[PDB]
Amino acid sequence: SRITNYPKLEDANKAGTKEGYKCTLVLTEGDSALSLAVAGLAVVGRDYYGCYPLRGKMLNVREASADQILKNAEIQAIKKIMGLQHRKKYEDTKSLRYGHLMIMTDQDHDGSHIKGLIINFLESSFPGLLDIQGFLLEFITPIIKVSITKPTKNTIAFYNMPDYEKWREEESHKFTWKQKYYKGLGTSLAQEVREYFSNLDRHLKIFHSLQGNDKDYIDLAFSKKKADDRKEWLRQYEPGTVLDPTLKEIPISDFINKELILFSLADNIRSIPNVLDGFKPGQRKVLYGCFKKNLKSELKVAQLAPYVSECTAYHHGEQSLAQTIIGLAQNFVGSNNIYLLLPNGAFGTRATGGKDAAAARYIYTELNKLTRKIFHPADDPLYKYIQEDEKTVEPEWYLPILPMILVNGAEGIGTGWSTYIPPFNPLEIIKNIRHLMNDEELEQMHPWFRGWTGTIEEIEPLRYRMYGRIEQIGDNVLEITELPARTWTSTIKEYLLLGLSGNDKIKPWIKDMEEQHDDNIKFIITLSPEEMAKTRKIGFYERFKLISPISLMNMVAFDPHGKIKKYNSVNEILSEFYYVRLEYYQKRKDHMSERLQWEVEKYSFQVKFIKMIIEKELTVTNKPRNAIIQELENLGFPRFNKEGKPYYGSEELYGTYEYLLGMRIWSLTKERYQKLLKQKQEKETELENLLKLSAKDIWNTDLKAFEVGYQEFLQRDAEAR
DNA sequence: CCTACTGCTAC
DNA sequence: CGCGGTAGCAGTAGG
Ligand SMILES: [Zn+2]
Ligand SMILES: [Zn+2]
Ligand SMILES: [Zn+2]
Ligand SMILES: [Zn+2]
Ligand SMILES: [Zn+2]
Ligand SMILES: [Zn+2]
Ligand SMILES: [Zn+2]
Ligand SMILES: [Zn+2]
Repeated sequence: SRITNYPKLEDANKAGTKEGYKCTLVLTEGDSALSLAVAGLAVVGRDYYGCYPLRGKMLNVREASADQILKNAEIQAIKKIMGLQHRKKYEDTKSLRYGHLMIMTDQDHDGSHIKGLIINFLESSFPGLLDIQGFLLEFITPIIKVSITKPTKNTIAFYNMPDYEKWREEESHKFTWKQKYYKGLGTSLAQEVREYFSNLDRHLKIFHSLQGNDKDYIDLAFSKKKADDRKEWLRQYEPGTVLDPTLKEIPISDFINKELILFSLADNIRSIPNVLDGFKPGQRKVLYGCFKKNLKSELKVAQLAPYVSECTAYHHGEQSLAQTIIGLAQNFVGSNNIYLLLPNGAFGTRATGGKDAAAARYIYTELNKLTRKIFHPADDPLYKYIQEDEKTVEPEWYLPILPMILVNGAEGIGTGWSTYIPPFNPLEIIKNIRHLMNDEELEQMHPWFRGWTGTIEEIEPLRYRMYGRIEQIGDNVLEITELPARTWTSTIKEYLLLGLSGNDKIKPWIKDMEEQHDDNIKFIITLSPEEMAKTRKIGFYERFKLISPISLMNMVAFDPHGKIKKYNSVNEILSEFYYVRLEYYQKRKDHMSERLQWEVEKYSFQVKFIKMIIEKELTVTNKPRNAIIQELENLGFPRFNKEGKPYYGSEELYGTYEYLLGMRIWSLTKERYQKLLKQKQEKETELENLLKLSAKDIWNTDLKAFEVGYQEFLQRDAEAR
């Protein structure tokens, strides 16, 4: 008997047949994975192998209504292809279309989450299913394919971050090599795939049947009731703890604690921002790229996203990066207090919360002139730029002149941990910064939204109410001129439209409604004298959904040391930022002076070089460079490397005399020599002025420069709305 | 009273 | 030119 319902299904020839227990079903992650699976069929035969693609992250069958599960075509597709049912407890795979189930995921963190979801799905749906030894299978592929180029040619395959990281630190320096990041399951070429299958028993591992504490760890990972537990489960995790590679048998208990947990950690990392710059890895990459390129002139989002992705080693779909770019630009009421990128297009409106934005290919963006005032360029050389893909990418964090996290706030959903942080008035933030500066007591801050005209009151510490505005403009006629921030027009629109035409369960309570929105909100509502009184008893704000709460009881973020932390007060966040920022201001000056001193040396020896040649004391014309090099050292000339660091001792380590002989012949002309002297003089002056400033003098300098730019920003923003 | 939903980066 | 599904957490409003 054959299946019909599912076309993409490459059903094994002997599936469901007397050899069902022998057949294996390969569940792929995506069609990129599927392509590989069907390509492997040409090697292992269709008789005992079949494959079916999983569309997306799988449904979590825990805490799901039988209706939701039944509605999920994906889950139903598997039950039908495997010939699976609930009743009783599985004893043998004899009653099934297939006798084995193999999981083919990218082998990335999200791929691990897919596996866990499948496992969770099998363990939950089908009692005794995972009891059967050798039922669940896992196909694995390499994470990093290293290629040794110059020294002794051999390719290495690492199946996890740690293995490759222990090599990268303890072996890599000994070779000239290149690392390719093997994501997809859809890119791998066939020349090295036909080998994957010729010897698959090593690319094949088997999940050990359920043992003690296996079911408990699954529940710990996928039980919608154990959020708090995971938090600790992540705290307990010890770096370096990782599954043995090539072992060929996996206990489920330590597949979760050694592989899946890796995803959870990465999940939080990307979903929850850092306290210092209020950025998530994605956002931080975008700005880094925008810094790398000169984004003073606009380019379309569909082009920026791939660009940023390429130069920051972004390992995830570009689509996810493009949306991030959109989110960073969006300038409607209820979105960023300060948008670091300009919405040069239909970047979405307040109506649907930016969801009505145009495709990335229609819109354009660029750096807000104020962005570089916030993230000062002089700080760039200070940060620690993450090493990834044998190549430097974005920093661990940026250090804004003011807590940006407080300016814009943040929201995210990871594993075990969650976050919310509302926006705050930058003017208040700078005020408290001046207070921290002046050894003064901080003033308490309340949530603030750019261009918003509603009112906010504090109920309890960490709790606020947010009111819109409803006014009676006529007998039986009300007018809504403002909604609670983050309350989109379409939400109230549908609600009003509901009361106007009534509903199956609720009787109509609205006589008429209109929309007259301009650069503001304007709902003109008409009520019968009967409803007017009824609304007075319920409250006009309460019955029109013009009241929304704001909770500061879940302000979570990574601290300066990369450790996830929950903040109990707004000032605590600002305080932790301040001291880290102050430290980097002194650190900024110390770096600038060092750099400036080097430049001065560079300029001075360049002048001496030209000067001597003009006297005719030194001659470069002819004379083997070997002989010229000796002359220079013997005259006291120091070598310079690409960074700009001098060497007086006698390669990047030592430097070269390229800063002299590398100059254009132009530099010998008097007009160039004069320009050179002016430059040297300007650098000496820069060094003198710098040494006359304290870390706070410099910080205060940036702050006032920001205040001036911020004022213009507020104008341009109010102008464009 | 439990449910369902919203938000957001990723699949 | 566009639509849809899923994870994960905290809290709020709906049936
Ligand atoms: Zn994938
Ligand atoms: Zn992937
Ligand atoms: Zn191999
Ligand atoms: Zn065993
Ligand atoms: Zn990631
Ligand atoms: Zn990487
Ligand atoms: Zn610290
Ligand atoms: Zn969609």
